[PDB]
Amino acid sequence: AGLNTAAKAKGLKYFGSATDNPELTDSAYVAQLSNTDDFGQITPGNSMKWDATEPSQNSFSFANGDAVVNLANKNGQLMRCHTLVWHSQLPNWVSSGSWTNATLLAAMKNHITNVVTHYKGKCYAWDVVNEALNEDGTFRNSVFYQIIGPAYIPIAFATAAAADPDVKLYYNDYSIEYSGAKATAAQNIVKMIKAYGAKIDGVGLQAHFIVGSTPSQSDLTTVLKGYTALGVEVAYTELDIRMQLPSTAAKLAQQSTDFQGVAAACVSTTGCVGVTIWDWTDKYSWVPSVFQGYGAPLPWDENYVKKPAYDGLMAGLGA
Ligand SMILES: *[C@@H]1O[C@H](CO)[C@@H](O[C@@H]2O[C@H](CO)[C@@H](O[C@@H]3O[C@H](CO[C@H]4O[C@H](CO)[C@@H](O)[C@H](O)[C@@H]4O)[C@@H](O)[C@H](O[C@H]4O[C@H](CO[C@H]5O[C@H](CO)[C@@H](O)[C@H](O)[C@@H]5O)[C@@H](O)[C@H](O)[C@@H]4O[C@H]4O[C@H](CO)[C@@H](O)[C@H](O)[C@@H]4O)[C@@H]3O)[C@H](O)[C@H]2NC(C)=O)[C@H](O)[C@H]1NC(C)=O
Repeated sequence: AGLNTAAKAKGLKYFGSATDNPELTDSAYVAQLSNTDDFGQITPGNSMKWDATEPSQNSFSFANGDAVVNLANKNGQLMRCHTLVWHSQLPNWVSSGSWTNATLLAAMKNHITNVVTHYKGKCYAWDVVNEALNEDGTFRNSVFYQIIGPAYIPIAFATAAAADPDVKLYYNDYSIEYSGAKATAAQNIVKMIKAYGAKIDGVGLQAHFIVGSTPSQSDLTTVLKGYTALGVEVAYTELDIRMQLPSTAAKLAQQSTDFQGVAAACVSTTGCVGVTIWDWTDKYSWVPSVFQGYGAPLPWDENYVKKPAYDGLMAGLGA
């Protein structure tokens, strides 16, 4: 019994967790990350991003990404590979370049081909393009969008497909999990990629939610079905539910209800293949350093002890 065994019993492919290389030297941490009752899938939190894999142009660095793949491979866990094209965690040579459409397109395609070719056969899915939308659903004015225009999105997908025809190609974003301008625009990215004749298999819903402000199970399910109706699969890719500190029994209970609704929405949607939490212990959560006054976002606490959210997840997975 555990999150992943429970998820597979309801026809999900996995329940999984992100991690990061610095944490792999923590033996108690790695023992629980390697617990396949709870985790059947791993995402590298940083070591397959552009700054990590191509720190100088045409100079590729795969050791840290390969370390996470090797752990998943030893444990029998699926990989989600993350992420090819993103405005954040670009190396200096991308962000500082004097580019034409032609020279940035060649550099983007070369990044994708090299990284996807290296990981061919290793990934369940790639987050091909990450966070291409503004909160109003217009295109984020990244260097890719400014220099190439909207075509950079389907071109990224087509370039990934050519290098690895089998991996599921996902568009990944946050604040697309509930009805609004951004979710509508994420549907429209699915439609645009297919209009270009390029392949998109999945929508990745980050699910960085807030305790007591989490969308209802019903609102989440409506949005999941809105994507699956377009002939793609879906997954919750980076689930965490950040609480206004300090922690209280009431906030931990609300967090449990919030997590339970996310898992239950996925279980209720044919085509929702799985849930990945953005790491699993509060000790290593990205949240407190980014969201002032927020924290304690995960189903285990900073001592690797289960919080009520672990039970809420198990209930939402119908265990
Ligand atoms: C850098 O270099 C690259 C590589 O050379 C350049 O790539 C080109 O980029 C073009 C877009 O900038 C892209 O055009 C698109 O092609 C796809 C696929 O079209 C083919 O297949 C379809 C379907 O079978 C067929 O109908 C076509 O005839 C083609 O055979 C189209 O889906 C796209 O269509 C959308 O956009 C056009 C153009 O929209 C702009 O201009 C209009 C009118 O002036 C304006 O109203 C609009 O707001 C835009 O400013 C529309 O006319 C279409 O109706 C489509 O619009 C829908 O979809 C958009 C999203 O894609 C929505 O934003 C829009 O509201 C609406 O819902 C489009 O024609 C080329 O395929 C691509 N070429 C290659 C070789 O990859 C790149 O431009 C260049 N960048 C720069 C900055 O120079």
